[PDB]
Amino acid sequence: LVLINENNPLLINSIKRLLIGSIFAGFIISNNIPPMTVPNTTMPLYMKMTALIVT
Amino acid sequence: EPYPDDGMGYGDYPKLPDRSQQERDPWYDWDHPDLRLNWGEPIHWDLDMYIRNRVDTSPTPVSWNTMCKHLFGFVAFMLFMFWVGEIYPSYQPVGPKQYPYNDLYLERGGDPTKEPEPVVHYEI
Amino acid sequence: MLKIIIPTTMLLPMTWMSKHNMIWINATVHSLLISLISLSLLNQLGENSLNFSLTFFSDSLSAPLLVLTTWLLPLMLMASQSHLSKETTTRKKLYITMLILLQLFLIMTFTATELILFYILFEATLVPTLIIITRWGNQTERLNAGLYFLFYTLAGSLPLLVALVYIQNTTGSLNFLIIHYWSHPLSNSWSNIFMWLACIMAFMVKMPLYGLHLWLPKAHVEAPIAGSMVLAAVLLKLGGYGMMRITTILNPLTNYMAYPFLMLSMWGMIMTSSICLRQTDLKSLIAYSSVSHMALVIVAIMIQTPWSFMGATALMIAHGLTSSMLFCLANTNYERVHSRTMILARGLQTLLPLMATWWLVASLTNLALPPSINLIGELFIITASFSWSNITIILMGMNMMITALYSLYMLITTQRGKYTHHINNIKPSFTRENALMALHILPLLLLTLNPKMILGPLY
Amino acid sequence: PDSWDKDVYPEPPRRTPAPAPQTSLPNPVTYLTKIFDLLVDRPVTLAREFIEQQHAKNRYYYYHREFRRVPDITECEEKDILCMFEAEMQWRRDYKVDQEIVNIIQERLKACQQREGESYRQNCAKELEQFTQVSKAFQDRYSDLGAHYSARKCLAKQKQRMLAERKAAKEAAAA
Amino acid sequence: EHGHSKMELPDYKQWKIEGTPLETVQEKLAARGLRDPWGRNEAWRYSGGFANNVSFVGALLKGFKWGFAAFVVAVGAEYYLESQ
Amino acid sequence: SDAPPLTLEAIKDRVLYVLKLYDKIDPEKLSVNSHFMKDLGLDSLDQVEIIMAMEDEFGFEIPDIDAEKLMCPQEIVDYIADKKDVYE
Amino acid sequence: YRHSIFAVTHVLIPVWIIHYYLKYHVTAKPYTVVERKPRIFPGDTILETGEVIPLMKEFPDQH
Amino acid sequence: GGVHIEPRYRQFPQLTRSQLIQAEFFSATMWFWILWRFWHDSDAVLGHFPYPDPSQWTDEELGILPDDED
Amino acid sequence: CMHAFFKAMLFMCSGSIIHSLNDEQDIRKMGGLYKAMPFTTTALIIGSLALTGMP
Amino acid sequence: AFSAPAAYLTHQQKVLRLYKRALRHLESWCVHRDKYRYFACLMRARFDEHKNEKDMVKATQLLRQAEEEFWYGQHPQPYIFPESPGGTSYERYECYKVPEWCLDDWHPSEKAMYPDYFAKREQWKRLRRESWEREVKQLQEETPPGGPRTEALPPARKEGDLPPLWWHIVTRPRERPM
Amino acid sequence: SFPKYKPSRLATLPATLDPAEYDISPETRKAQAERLAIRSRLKREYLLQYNDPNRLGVIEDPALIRWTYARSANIYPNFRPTPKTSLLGALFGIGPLFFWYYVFKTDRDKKEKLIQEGKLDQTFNISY
Amino acid sequence: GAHLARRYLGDASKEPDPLRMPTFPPDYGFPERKEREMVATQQEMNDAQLMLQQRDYCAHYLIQLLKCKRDSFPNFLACKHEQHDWDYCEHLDYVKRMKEFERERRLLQRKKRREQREAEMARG
Ligand SMILES: CCCCCCCCCCCCCCCCC[C@@H](O)O[C@H](CO[C@H](O)CCCCCCCCCCCCCCC)COP(=O)(O)OCC[N+](C)(C)C
Ligand SMILES: CCCCCCCCCCCCCCCCC[C@@H](O)O[C@H](CO[C@H](O)CCCCCCCCCCCCCCC)COP(=O)(O)OCC[N+](C)(C)C
Ligand SMILES: CCCCCCCC/C=C\CCCCCCCC(=O)O[C@H](COC(=O)CCCCCCC/C=C/CCCCCCCC)COP(=O)(O)OCCN
Ligand SMILES: CCCCCCCCCCCC(=O)SCCNC(=O)CCNC(=O)[C@H](O)C(C)(C)COP(=O)(O)O
Repeated sequence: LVLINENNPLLINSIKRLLIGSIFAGFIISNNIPPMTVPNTTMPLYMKMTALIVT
Repeated sequence: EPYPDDGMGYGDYPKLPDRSQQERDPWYDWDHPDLRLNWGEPIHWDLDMYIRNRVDTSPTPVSWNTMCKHLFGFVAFMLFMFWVGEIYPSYQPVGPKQYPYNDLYLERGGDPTKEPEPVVHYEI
Repeated sequence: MLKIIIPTTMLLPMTWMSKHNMIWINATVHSLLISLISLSLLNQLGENSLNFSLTFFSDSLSAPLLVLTTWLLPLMLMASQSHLSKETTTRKKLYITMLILLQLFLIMTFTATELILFYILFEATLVPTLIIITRWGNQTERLNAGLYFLFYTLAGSLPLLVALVYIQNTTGSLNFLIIHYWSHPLSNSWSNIFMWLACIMAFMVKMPLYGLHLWLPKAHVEAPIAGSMVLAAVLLKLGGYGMMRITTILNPLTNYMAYPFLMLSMWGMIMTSSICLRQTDLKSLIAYSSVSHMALVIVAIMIQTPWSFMGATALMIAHGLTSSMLFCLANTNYERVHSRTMILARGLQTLLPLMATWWLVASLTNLALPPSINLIGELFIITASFSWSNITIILMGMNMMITALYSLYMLITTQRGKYTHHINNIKPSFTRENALMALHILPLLLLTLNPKMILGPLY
Repeated sequence: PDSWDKDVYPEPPRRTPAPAPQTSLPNPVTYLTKIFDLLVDRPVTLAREFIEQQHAKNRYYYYHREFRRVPDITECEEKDILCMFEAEMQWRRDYKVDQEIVNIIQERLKACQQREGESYRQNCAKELEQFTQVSKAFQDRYSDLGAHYSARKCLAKQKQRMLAERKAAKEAAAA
Repeated sequence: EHGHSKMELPDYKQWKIEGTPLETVQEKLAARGLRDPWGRNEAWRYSGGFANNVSFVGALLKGFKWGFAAFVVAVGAEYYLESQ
Repeated sequence: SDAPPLTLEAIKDRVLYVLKLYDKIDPEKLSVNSHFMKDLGLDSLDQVEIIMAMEDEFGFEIPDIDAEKLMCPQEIVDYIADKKDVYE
Repeated sequence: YRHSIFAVTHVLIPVWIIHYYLKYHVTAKPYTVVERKPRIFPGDTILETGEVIPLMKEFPDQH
Repeated sequence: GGVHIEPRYRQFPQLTRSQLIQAEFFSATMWFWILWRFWHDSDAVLGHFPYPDPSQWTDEELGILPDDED
Repeated sequence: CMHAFFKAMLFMCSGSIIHSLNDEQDIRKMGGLYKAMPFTTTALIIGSLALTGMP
Repeated sequence: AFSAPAAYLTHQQKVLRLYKRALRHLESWCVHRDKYRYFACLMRARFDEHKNEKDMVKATQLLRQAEEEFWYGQHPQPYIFPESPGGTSYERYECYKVPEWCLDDWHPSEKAMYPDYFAKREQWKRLRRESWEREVKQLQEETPPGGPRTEALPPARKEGDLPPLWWHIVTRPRERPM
Repeated sequence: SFPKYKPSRLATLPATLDPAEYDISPETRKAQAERLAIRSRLKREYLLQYNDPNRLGVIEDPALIRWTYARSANIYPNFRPTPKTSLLGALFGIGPLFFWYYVFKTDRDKKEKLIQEGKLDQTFNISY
Repeated sequence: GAHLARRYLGDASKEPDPLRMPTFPPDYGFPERKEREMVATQQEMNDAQLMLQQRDYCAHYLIQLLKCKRDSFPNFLACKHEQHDWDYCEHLDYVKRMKEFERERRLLQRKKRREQREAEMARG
């Protein structure tokens, strides 16, 4: 008995707000606050990509 | 079978099996479905210990001894390896950070009337 | 003070000449009116005291206890209104007379500028309580409970009389002002050790201390509702009040004579908190909770630091109100159930929602939730004991965790779950019980706004 | 405001930068501040002016109580209960005054620490020194007295400290 | 307003093992000499719109084509506008 | 939730739909009152398999003591209706 | 209209009450509201005094 | 709040065009954002400053004397 | 701050699936929902890619 | 839950219960449908090869290593239906089931609403009042001396009679009262 | 062959792996019959007392009252002083008290000694 | 990483430890011994109140970045030249720290070589 249904404005709107958030808020907050930590400007290339490689 | 005639005051009370009360038949039509009890039946001396809200002796897929062995081994190995890694730390091939004004002497604690030994930094 | 003592005395002729169907109304109204009069005493000053006359004086330690004592009586009448329906007029009037006499004795006790008068009324508070317990009690064990309550108290308090008359013979006066101003150190000698023990044991037995608490569960279980609240709320504070009054002459001996009692209390708090977990009875569970809290108060008083005294007073008032509320709720459950067993009636929250709310609030307050005065007193005592020694924090934290555990166990077993099927006499809660719970709880949440009124003279 | 004296609660001149708009993009902060002023500060200010002008039509005063000085416990007889009572009350009042002094110093310390931002470790050295001195004096005066403190106990503590320091000084000089 | 429309169940003869990976199960059971009585009961899980499945990588790039087209258009517009 | 209020005829239709896809029994011979052990010659294990199939299809599971004594589609329908409190 | 009245009885009135309470009662006592002093950089001008902070010493700028 | 969708019983459920176009639009938006940021900001992942090789550093600037002076 | 956004997203999507599948939580009984629930699957995919650290 | 239990389970019942549990846990292990069907058929094959064994000593010798093998590979996290005694929503609605007798304590102002429901309620109460008097006698005369041996209750035999002890089975609150 | 499941106090033996119900004798069947008989007798009594329209109270349970009495009010009259009971009482009621007394006494002695030497750095310890 | 593997698998005394560095006088290498320059004084860095860990030799670019961010507030990505300059200066500081590490390593190498040569000459 298939009862699949999501056509409810409440669920769609609530999900889409957090969707826009999880897409853009990281960029906005990262670039819109004063720096508080010393940057890691220079790093080995193999260690620079370790997160992406392991993921 | 009563409790053994020891000093403790159990007296004449049946020693029901230490079998818990969560694992009674969940489909039987109990008189008290939440506690899984029947009206008039003898009550375990430690019912308040086994009420499905507390310790239960439900048989587990893995034996108790092997469960204890595996958990203790994992925790002890983790602690030992954390200590070993503490013995051999990990860092980067760099020298210590350099701060300009006498290692920031005035900004860390102060005491300006003491004239600390001045540390100079080596340009390279 | 006579503006308070005289109306309490006039309550007796007022009750005895009332109509047969209007005693409760008159007693409640005039008891509430008396409480309003007692409110004036709360405005203490940073200086010595409100020395009314040569016989009565009021401090900022006596003021909160006096206000609580005067406030409790209307609640006792509303609680006793239920099970005295089928009682003859003369016996109901005798019950109200016993309650009024108890209040009068407590009021005269808490000021009592002289120590011998304090002792006389402190033992006078024992007769109406014993009569109430042994006369209007349901179970057949009320007689043994009354005997235990009488003898445990009297055996401890009898050497106190000898100690007091000896002190009067040597010092020359027992007035508390003179005693405080002319205090001299107690040398380390066997005679002084036994004087210390005599002066302390009489108040430690009533608190009660762990190991001498056997009378309290019996007295609280077998007594009627009003006796239970007057025992848990005010009669337990007599020992602590006396100890904080009398420790002014036992220095510096206490500095090393407090070790056995400190160890006993700091271990008995854990023992009784653990006992509360495995309990088949509600009133017994509440009684053991009271024992744990009073053990904490004992530790605080024996530490003898300003924060200890402030926390002790706050905990005294808070525990009195909370224990009275819990006993009220247990009695309301027992009246419908007629069994007094924790697991016999379950899932009452589905049938009585507002009483479930009252249960939740009372359990949260007992759980020492911030910013209620329960946690204020708790935390003050914790910090003072930490200053005393850094290792006490282990015992105190263990006590806190076990207290939370047994409080929520009491809430969950009686409120949550599926209702018992074979009980069909759970009538909707009356307005009287809801009003009783509201009048119990609202003063606590109001006092959390003005803590300085219950923090004692060392504020 | 003149409600509190500025000398007891000192405050730096609180210099502030000037707006230097680098770009022509209008910042929302200024617009929001302007509208907030317009529809919040004006009604509040009018209500306060009305209340103040109502207060001015009925003005009366309250005075600060002044206490005479009385002989201390040092010049009080052995059993003279009246002089002992007066000295004890005076000592309690002095105790409360000292507590409020320590409270004032603590308030100044906290305010300076919060105000100075990330350079609090350097810019509030004077406040920390003042608090250290006042705390040491208070600890020497009133600490360890016990729950049943009294003028006699504080005097005994002072006498014991004076004996200890006199013995130390005599030993140092005679060495 | 609720779901009341008198829904009608489909015909039972529509569901067949044909075109589903239940052939492999049937064949390997027949090789050792048995059959699955309930084979048709689950044919509906492979018959209708559920027939076509998408790989994990293809699932991840759900909107790659539209996003790539928009990205190329935006980059070209920026190139032709900044060069001015 | 938005779950439609399933009725007796719907339950019977679903039961017969599940049974008719069980190829061990011919759809033409089966009836709502047909037995399992005698009228259709099904094994005990086969009956357990039908019970589990209805279990999976209806989303609720039948206790063994009640599942082992259901032998006709009509009484299966009645048991499901009693479980789910169906009026008509 | 619903939102118009909602923003009035739920937002505006609390703002008025809290602003009054902070402006004329909380700030009356000393040190109740303490603000971190704004950052001062080279080149800014102070409103209270008008003095100009001297600039940097022209550090060598390449890349 | 929504539209009437009826159960299917072993068929694919009804899909409105609104949800399909909305999901496609948001996935496209995410991928376009990722591509645009990677185009503009490549150093955030690949790095911007080369890692120096310590072996290539001559002993002149490292203050090393040829094993005889000191 | 970032984890708030995307983890709340993931839980909201899980709740949507649970409600749509008649209070079913075991993933053994969830099958083809990439086409049955397009907005939910796109939201969950975006949330998972954000969680794993997609650049 | 409905049916009363017997004093013991026969060998057939044990075999059937083991078969059901084994199939359930195999389905839990094999997530997909085709794999489940294949391995369920294989398990049925390996299950029926000892169907025709005659001696009971060897059959009891079997179904012991079978239980041990089941316990070794029991998938320590099996699939449980949401309403099962282990499910995620086992006793979710048990807090909404208010007993019928509570309606006897309603205020007359509350009873003013829903008058027809309370009229039917009075009719049901009268029916129960007479039926109980009949049922107590029927059960008294039907039970054997020495007390009942099993907890199975007899049906109604006469015309106007009703099954003994029916009130609290008929008036269950609901499956989902709210 | 498969690894054996070894039961413990907190993980009991499953009914399926238990061997008592596989060695079946007629007396075991008789025992099960008697158990079911007494259980059904109790159930019938409870159901007769439960469906009664005239009853408007709580069905008193003898088992619950017996359990409460055994737990609470029957401990002392059955108590006898034995070496096991005496040793357990002495240990569990004396050992913790003296242990904590020794710990706190040692800590306070160390603190007082440090105070007398003056090397404690009690600065800012105003409240006590 | 390789240096950690070399230190924890080869000879410990062969190459330094981060904690005790530097182990040689700054003037050992060359005698001119140029000094590092700081362009931000105590007072302006205090007014900018950056951080205690941010008050390093690259502070002036950080102050310029803060000024740029404060001035062009609404356009949060208006100023990136100074951000890149600060990153470049931090990169140069890291390069200098690497130079210090390698210098100490090679100095210790030559010290070990000198000690070995002296010991061999004495033995010979
Ligand atoms: C807008 C206003 C908001 C605040 C309102 C506050 C109202 C407070 C009312 C409650 C008062 C609490 C009772 C206080 C009793 C303590 C004081 C009392 O003992 O004083 C007595 C005096 O009490 C008053 O005369 C009588 C007050 C009793 C009634 C209080 C008001 C509320 C009564 C309500 C009763 C029921 C109302 C009707 C119900 C149907 C004796 O004073 P005395 O020792 O000589 O004074 C010597 C100093 N002198 C010379 C300067 C005077
Ligand atoms: C059971 C439930 C609780 C009830 C109440 C419990 C509290 C009562 C415990 C009494 C507190 C301590 C009593 C004595 C404290 C003094 C310190 C003494 O015990 O230690 C040594 C004393 O040595 C020995 O202890 C001598 C006393 C031995 C005899 C006493 C009985 C000991 C065990 C009895 C326990 C029974 C308690 C309950 C009775 C019913 C130190 O030797 P010394 O420095 O030279 O003398 C110090 C005193 N001076 C300075 C005045 C001279
Ligand atoms: C719940 C049960 C609790 C029971 C409590 C009973 C124990 C109370 C403590 C002892 C009580 C008696 C103390 C005497 C009263 C104090 C009077 C006093 O201090 O005078 C002393 C006198 O001291 C005594 O006489 C004490 C004698 C004690 C005799 C009675 C013993 C009772 C039991 C003793 C042990 C109990 C201690 C622990 C009890 C714990 C609780 C069970 C000074 O003597 P002088 O003549 O002035 O000498 C000066 C010239 N050198
Ligand atoms: C992943 C978990 C794996 C678990 C594996 C479990 C072990 C699998 C192997 C089990 C071995 C056996 O079959 S143990 C064999 C047990 N002994 C017998 O079966 C003898 C006679 N059987 C009967 O009489 C039954 O009733 C019967 C005819 C079956 C049905 O009857 P019905 O006509 O009433 O349906």
